[PDB]
Amino acid sequence: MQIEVTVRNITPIFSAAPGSNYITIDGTINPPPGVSRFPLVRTRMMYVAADVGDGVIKSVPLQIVPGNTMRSLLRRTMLKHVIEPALVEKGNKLSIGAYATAYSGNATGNPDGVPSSFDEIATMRAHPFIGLFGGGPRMLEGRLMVDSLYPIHTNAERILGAGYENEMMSGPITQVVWARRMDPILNLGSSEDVEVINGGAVAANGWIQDLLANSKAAASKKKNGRGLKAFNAHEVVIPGLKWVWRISLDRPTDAQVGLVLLALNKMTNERIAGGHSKDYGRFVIDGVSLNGEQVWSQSGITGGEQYFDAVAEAIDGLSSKEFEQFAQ
Amino acid sequence: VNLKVTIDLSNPMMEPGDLLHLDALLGALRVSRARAEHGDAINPRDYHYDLPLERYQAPSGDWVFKASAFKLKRQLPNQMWMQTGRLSIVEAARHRQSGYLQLRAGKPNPAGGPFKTSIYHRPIVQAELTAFCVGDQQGIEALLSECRQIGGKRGVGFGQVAGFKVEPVAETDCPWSWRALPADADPRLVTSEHARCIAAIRGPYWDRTLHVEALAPTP
Amino acid sequence: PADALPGEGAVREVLRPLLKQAAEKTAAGKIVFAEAATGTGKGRMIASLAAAAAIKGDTVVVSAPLAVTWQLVNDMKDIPEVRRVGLTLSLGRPNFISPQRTLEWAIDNERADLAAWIEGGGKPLSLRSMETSKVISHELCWLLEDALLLAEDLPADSLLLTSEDPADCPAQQLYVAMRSNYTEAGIILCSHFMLAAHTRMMQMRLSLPHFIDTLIVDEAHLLEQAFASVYTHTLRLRPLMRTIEGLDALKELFTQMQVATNTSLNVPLSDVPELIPALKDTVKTLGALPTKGMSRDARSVIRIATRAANDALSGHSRLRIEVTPVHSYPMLLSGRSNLQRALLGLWNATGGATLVSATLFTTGDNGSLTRWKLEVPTERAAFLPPVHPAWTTAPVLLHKEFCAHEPDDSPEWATECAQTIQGVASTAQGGTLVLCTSYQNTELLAGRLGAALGDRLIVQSKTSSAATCLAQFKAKHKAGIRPVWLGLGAAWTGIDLSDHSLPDNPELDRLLSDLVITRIPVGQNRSLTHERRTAIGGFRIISQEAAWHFRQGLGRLVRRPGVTHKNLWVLDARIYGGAAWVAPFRQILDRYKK
DNA sequence: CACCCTTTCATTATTATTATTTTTTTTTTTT
Repeated sequence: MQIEVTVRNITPIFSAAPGSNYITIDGTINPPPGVSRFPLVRTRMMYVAADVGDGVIKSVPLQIVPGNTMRSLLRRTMLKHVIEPALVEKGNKLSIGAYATAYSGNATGNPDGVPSSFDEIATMRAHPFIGLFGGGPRMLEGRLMVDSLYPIHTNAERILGAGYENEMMSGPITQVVWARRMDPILNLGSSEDVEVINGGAVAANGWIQDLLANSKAAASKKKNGRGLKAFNAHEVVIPGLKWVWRISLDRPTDAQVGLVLLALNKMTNERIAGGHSKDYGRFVIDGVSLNGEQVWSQSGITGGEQYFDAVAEAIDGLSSKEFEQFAQ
Repeated sequence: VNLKVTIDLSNPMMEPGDLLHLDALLGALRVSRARAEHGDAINPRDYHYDLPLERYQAPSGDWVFKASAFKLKRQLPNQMWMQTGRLSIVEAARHRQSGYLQLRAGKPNPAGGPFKTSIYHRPIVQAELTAFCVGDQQGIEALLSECRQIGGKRGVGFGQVAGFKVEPVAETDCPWSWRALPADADPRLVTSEHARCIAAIRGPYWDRTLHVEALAPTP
Repeated sequence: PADALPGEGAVREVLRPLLKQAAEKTAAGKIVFAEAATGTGKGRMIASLAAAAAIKGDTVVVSAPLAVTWQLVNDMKDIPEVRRVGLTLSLGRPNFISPQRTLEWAIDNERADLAAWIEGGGKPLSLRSMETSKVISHELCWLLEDALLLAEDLPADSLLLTSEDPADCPAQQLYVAMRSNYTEAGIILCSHFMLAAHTRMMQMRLSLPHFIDTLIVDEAHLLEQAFASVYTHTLRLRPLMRTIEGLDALKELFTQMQVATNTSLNVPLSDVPELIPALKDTVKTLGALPTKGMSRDARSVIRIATRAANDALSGHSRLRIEVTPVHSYPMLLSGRSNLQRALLGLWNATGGATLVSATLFTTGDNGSLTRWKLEVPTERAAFLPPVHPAWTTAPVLLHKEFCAHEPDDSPEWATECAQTIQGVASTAQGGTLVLCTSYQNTELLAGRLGAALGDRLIVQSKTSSAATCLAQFKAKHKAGIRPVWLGLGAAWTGIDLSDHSLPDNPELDRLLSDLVITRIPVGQNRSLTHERRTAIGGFRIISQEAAWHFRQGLGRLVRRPGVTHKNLWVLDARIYGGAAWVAPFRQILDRYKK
């Protein structure tokens, strides 16, 4: 079954990309050598196929959140909001390797390849949390297919499909936000501001001569330490953008869909970014469609009461021995 | 019937290490169909050979399915995907204090273990996937109707099928021979791009225990 | 045809597949996008869909333009299933005439046949009228077409059945009595304007059922524009000023209206320096005039002006300015650029629907912009493969030569283009239609071809409508001369250039032996909804709408199978250039050869 | 032997990076 979550990000979206990306102070991405450049960590973008323009397919950039970030965000909000209060109201104590299997997609319960009988495969895929992702040494296929957060954008019209043409963006969706770090010893005003420093004026002066000597030595080398004074750039996806999120479940139970629904009920407090200091990735949910039928309201989720009762009786009955038996 | 199948993609897919065989796709689809039609507690070894394809027998044993590998026509340049894995250390610390986590170690390790940060890069291709096989078109359509993803059943969003199409074609056009074959295959079936190696020719192509001495084509 | 639909045997064999999945996916409750060409007989297939839905017990509503109405009820008379369940029609106030005003005009203009027709009940005189009166089993008196047949030159806007006509004139309780036609029959025909007006009547809280179980729309490409026609309320100033003489605040509204080539396009309230106090004075000076003693036809003008002003006042609507083709009269519009709410309020009121048109789909099986214009829900959308038969592209010959000058509204382009029209008209063995998108370039072509061609030419202008030009085209094709037609506007979409003098033998059809497209129709759709949709989509929506307009332009050549020796000409030099934006325009020209 | 610390070893080497160029029509038959 399918759940499509249409959200708008209250704050910008930043999911950092690999590679060495350089921007000038004006904005030119990846300059030829021989000119001053700048460190830049762009948001994650894939080259996707485009039937826009002509009937032939052209490769266009599309700035997304990766699906792994979506999967881990959904996982972590189910653990932080419903799973952990249930397991600490009972007194359950997880183990590393079972906590690592539940909270991450890792096999450190036993690094060995654990054999999995088909009956135990069935009894762990029907678990309200465990069967969604799986993981661990069993390496069994989880039931939850979490897609990338795709912005409603004309470069993604092949990914988005028909029906999103209304309320659709176009053009550039990335803004290169420039950030910086200043050496705060240079910000020190007088004796009242410096009295908390051990050494005070002497220590502040010593750091100023150390930074000065390091900077002049680096500039003389230009014609290996590093100071605090930084100024860098990062591309973010623009705030207020609308995004679709596809969550397709491969033969789910009622309790698993109820767990995903209670994740969507409480995911307003979650963030989706590499900008947690800057409150990046705050979003509100505008629509949640189950099997094509919208279910989201302003006061949380209204509908799917069978899923809510199923997940209530699922999270009530868990005693974390199933997590330990899932790990080893 | 000697037909030929294209799949076009609404999402970019993982470029396969070695060959994406069509019979592997149909076997996984039949496993999913058997999971729908029986339940969850079944053996995937039982039903992933129940395919509407022909079965070619080499002259002295070593039988394979009559289904060539997926040839790739790149609509897009072959880009790369990065993914990372790490357990959130901050929630681990708060769970260690709250008693929900029982961790004797007072320090993580990003180079190894449960809190290992791992980075890994896989090729990404957006392509038309064309295979050639002998079999019944209706059963291939019934299998491929459930085929929402191909190349990776990643559960993370890759390889989403925009559509599929099966058409019958003549005998001399179809290169079925472009497939992992046994070394005792017929002299008309061995081509120049085939070479002798260790490869699976049947069923689970990831299972290295079933890998045999095979003559196979290069993607 | 085992287990066939009702009326299937009269449908052609090529349209049988579209009909079967259209009935199947309307049986599932989805809104069906069914596409076929012009001469494939979509009326018979629509009749089969309406009958097969009508035998299920469904209240079936067929929405179509009034020209398509007669052949649609012609396909709905002889099959026994709609004979059992009944067929009726829903018609509005503009389908009728005022009897007192038409009699007073007939006495004044000394029309004996019209006056003798009105005296006696206004009994039907055209075969269509009495035959529809037999099919509905409700007598259709006072028809505008029946009065028009006796006098072609009557003021149809002046003699029209208004809402302010008295209750004792016969046409008004005729229309009131008919308004309940949907109760007594299982299939109800309506216009797109009827369906949109009744949808507005649903949304503001009679003539159509509250829930339509099965809706078939004929020529669905027009239907959204009909909604765009319905939700514009326009204030006409010069008829108001002539009516009041028979206030100074509306003259000050004109003076402040003057200060605001784009005059305030897509601006609901962006600039209102004196627009809203002037509108309030207009409303108060128009609504407080005494109803006693003021004329029965004047109150219609006063009421439509006050309704348009009250639509203007809310601020939920856009404002647009236009002037009449006759003179620079004051025309003002309060229209709606967003139309998701009302049409969505129609789609929850529709169980299943089949939208049939001649240009419904964009490229192959893409119709995404189509469900964007009509705001069709994606869950209820159903995209069927289209029918594009070979005989639509078989007799037509595409010529390699063209006009080397690019169309840039220049006189040198007009001279080179007109020399190519002279070449085509010299090689024409019949009629020729040369299609333009503007008045200025067609007056340039008229000034370049006037002394060259003489009596062979027909021009369209502000004083020359499409119907007059079309009638002259039949007239001088009847005389044996070979006409050329500098056509624009409605000459692109929706004219029947297949002759009715030879029904049975289409191989001798030479009424239109040459279609020449002088320029690519870019920038044709200027409506509020298309401007808003373009602002979202971008260049692509402009290109695809130009593709649909050009497909409707090329559809004028073949209207029925069996024709021969058809010539198609494209003189736009951008088509044969290396530009990529004319890429779809080439692939449709890739469907013709040599 | 399950839970961790902290030691240890390894040989070559270079660096490129997709982004756009409308026309201005007057239709239609609603309240």
